[PDB]
Amino acid sequence: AVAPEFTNRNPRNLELLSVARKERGWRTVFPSREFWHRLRVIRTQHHVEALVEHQNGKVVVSASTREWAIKKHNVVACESIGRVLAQRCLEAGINFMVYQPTPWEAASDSMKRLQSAMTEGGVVLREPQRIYE
Amino acid sequence: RRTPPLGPMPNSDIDLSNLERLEKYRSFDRYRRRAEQEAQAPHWWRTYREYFGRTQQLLERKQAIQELRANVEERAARTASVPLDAVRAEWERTCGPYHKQRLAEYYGLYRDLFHGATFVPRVPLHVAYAVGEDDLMPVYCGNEVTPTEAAQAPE
Amino acid sequence: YKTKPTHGIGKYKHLIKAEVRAINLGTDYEYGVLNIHLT
Amino acid sequence: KSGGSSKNLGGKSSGRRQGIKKMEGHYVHAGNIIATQRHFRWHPGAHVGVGKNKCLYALEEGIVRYTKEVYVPHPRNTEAVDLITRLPKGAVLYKTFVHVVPAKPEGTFKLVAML
Amino acid sequence: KFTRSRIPEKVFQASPEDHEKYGGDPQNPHKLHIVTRIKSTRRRPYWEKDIIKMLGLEKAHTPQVHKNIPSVNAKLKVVKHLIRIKPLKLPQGLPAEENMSNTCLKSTGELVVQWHLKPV
Amino acid sequence: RWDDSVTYIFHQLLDMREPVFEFVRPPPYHPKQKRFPHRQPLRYLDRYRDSHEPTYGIY
RNA sequence: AGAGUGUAGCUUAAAAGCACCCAACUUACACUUAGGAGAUUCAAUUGACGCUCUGA
RNA sequence: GAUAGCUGGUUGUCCAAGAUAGAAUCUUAGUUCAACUUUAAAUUUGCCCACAGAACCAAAUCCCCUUGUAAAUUUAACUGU
Ligand SMILES: [Mg+2]
Ligand SMILES: [Mg+2]
Ligand SMILES: [Mg+2]
Ligand SMILES: [Mg+2]
Ligand SMILES: [Mg+2]
Ligand SMILES: [Mg+2]
Ligand SMILES: [Mg+2]
Repeated sequence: AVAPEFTNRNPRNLELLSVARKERGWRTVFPSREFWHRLRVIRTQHHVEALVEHQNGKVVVSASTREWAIKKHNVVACESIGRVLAQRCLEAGINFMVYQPTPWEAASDSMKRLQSAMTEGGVVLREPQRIYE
Repeated sequence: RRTPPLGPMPNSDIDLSNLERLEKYRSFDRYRRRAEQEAQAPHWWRTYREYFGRTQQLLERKQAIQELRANVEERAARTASVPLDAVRAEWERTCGPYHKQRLAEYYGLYRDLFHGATFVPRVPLHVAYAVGEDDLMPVYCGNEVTPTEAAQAPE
Repeated sequence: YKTKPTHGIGKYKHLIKAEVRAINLGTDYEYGVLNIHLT
Repeated sequence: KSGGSSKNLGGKSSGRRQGIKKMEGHYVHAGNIIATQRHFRWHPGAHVGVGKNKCLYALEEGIVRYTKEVYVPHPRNTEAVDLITRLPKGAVLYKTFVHVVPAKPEGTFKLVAML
Repeated sequence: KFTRSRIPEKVFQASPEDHEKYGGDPQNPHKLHIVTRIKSTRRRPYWEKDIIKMLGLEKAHTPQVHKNIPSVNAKLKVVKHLIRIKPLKLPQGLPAEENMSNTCLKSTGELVVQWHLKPV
Repeated sequence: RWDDSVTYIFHQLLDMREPVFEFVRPPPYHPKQKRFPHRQPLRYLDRYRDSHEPTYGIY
């Protein structure tokens, strides 16, 4: 009572199984497309944004100050956005991301506190390699 | 052999002799935003997306709440509390569906379950498996629940 | 390419005027390079 | 005859053979060289590696495809950053990339045994 | 360098004057041509010789029919300066199973099915 | 995901041999074996053997 | 006083992005780090109030 | 009967296929490889192919399905250019 070959269509299956092929190219171009869940952090005037896009460009989880919710109650806002994003990615299933900021941006205190909060929430930013063979 | 261009080529409407009178990019974030906006365009030749492609009262209340929170000062900005239960309640009561629809589209629920015809969830939902009196295992949109914990009907 | 309709899609040399000495016209309605010493 | 006989020697080099090896629409395998040439001609795109001679080589079994995407190099290249900053507002480089549309999947869930 | 001579699009564009001069018409055009080589293959490039060999025109002054399609159209245009083209208009119906032994080509393209040997 | 409760259910309230999978990858390419590799190393013949063990015809 | 405009300096989504400024690197301008600021003049498109042309 | 990149010649009938990018060489009057050509055989794609695809400092060219066709790859030979 079983088919000769199984067929799964869940796009997240291969993404979490550490087998989904990445974009090995894009070496000379920045940022690199070799990832599974890129964590893009946008900093604008009066507001801050932190997205978690996909290779195809579909936003899965994100948090913004314009959410008529977190706006109530600027490193504090960045830390709050990071904590909310970590909690949402945890309760949604995401647990691995890749952050590729710029040197002048990586050497900032805001990004340092953001990474600290993300690590405290329980989310690693390394993304294990793709198992071959 | 030389053929004419079908559509307007890029960098053609700003190729004036007064290049010094222009803005001239002095940073990299602006150039990155411009490149992103350009990539987010249909284009008539090619692209990477070819083969792999009531309110007034609420606004016034929000403004008053923001003004009150700003005047309450807090002094700990120079490093604050910022609770999470209130934020979670607001998200579940306000724009919960906004993110639930995105999650469903990313997981392929509307195109697979309903075979298209996307919608927005109106009334919220809460489900949590009972591993005894406590603790309880919550079933959030996309949580990793084990078959063992799901050995009984949830609440 | 040259024959393809996408010719000159990456022409950026003309967008940069690569390379002030004694350049004071003064003929028409123009003022040469000025200097203001803040004593 | 002096000073103009054949002092301008040295010009005796053969062809280096540097061009396209797999045009668009060809079924290229993983590991075949797509093209070899000096100076970054076709920048790396999706599923396209780069060796030491600024060449290209397919990484996955698929059909080669070329497009025109925006150029945003790494901040390491100070020359590229300077050239970009030297451009006006509405300015785009639009370089020639290389893509490899994959055909076969990475694997299949086959039936092992019935226990 | 003598490259492969190409032809633009403005050449093959029948005008009302051309239609009035000849007998052809745009609406409901013919379906087959009457190819007949009237020039030798020598003194011509090698690609033209290959095209002539593919079209099957070894013996000059011999009739031949080919499909009136863009591919065959270009194949003919490639050697247009070495072949005679004429339409194959059938006054009566196409050659049926009974009209296959008594046939004739006749000049000016007129395939007759009741080919006899008697005067009118 | 997989767990022991799945096996318990299968063997209790299903009564049928549960299936097992492994996600097999496609086989290697290996182009047409040339008669004279010329510039290929000694490992060329190793890519077309079944399998390593000493196989002898008839003697 | 007849007519016109009506989200901060700019953009139509009607509460956002640019734009702006003090502190540090900057001889100096800048890229940056850390901070600051802002609109719907009112009635359930409708009439009146900042401003624009008419010896007023 | 020395050798000799060299002059000369190398015996009857008829049929068929049958013209070469270049490199090395104490080398350009000679030799090898490559390329052209011949024989027997196993394989299937060989050519003009259509949208398109192929760069910052003019005739053009490469891949190219339907379409004309029947030609092409390899194996084993070896003289000839
Ligand atoms: Mg030279
Ligand atoms: Mg002798
Ligand atoms: Mg000699
Ligand atoms: Mg002699
Ligand atoms: Mg004799
Ligand atoms: Mg002969
Ligand atoms: Mg020597």
